Amino acid sequence: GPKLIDDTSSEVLDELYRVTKEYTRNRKEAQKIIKNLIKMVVKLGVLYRNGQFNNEELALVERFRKKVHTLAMTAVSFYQIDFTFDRRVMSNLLNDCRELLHQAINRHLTAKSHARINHVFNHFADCDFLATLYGPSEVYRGHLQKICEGVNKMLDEGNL
Ligand SMILES: CCCCCCCC/C=C\CCCCCCCC(=O)O[C@H](COC(=O)CCCCCCCCCCCCCCC)COP(=O)(O)OCCN
Repeated sequence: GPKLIDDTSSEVLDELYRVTKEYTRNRKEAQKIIKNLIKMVVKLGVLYRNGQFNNEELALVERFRKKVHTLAMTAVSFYQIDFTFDRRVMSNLLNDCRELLHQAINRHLTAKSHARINHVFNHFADCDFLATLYGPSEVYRGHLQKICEGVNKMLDEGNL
């Protein structure tokens, strides 16, 4: 079949894995978080690109795409412009995405997918994780720079 996640996305996902592993010091858990994120992105993409959503689900998915776009733009801007980062804004955007994803797949998928969604967002939407990622530490700042470079390319190309 075709490759469903491109190289730029894979680099972003790897950097998200690296900050998650730095934050938790649990390589297995960090791998599980990132694999669950990938699995849900792939499932959502298969249903979306092959026209499997009904009208209500499609409204939810388009809302999800708009929220993700806002999240991506905000994440990049909070990295670029000093003294603008707000962990509550990021956490709230992420939890909006979580809820819309739960709703979009509620008819197609089961509790296992809801658990994958919650496992991912419980980590990434955590306010202390976000404040550490955007904080003064050199390791986090270097990874965040790579994340934002990749996200900016995805935004520019139209994939976020
Ligand atoms: C602060 C750290 C938090 C980040 C981690 C949690 C955030 C996860 C939330 C959202 C990320 C998932 C977004 C995928 C949305 C998929 C919906 C749908 O399948 O989109 C379709 C597929 O399009 C895509 O490009 C897929 C989207 C990218 C997939 C790979 C993304 C990996 C995750 C990157 C990081 C997420 C953003 C981070 C923002 C801080 C639309 O297709 P099209 O534009 O019509 O044409 C074909 C595209 N070449």
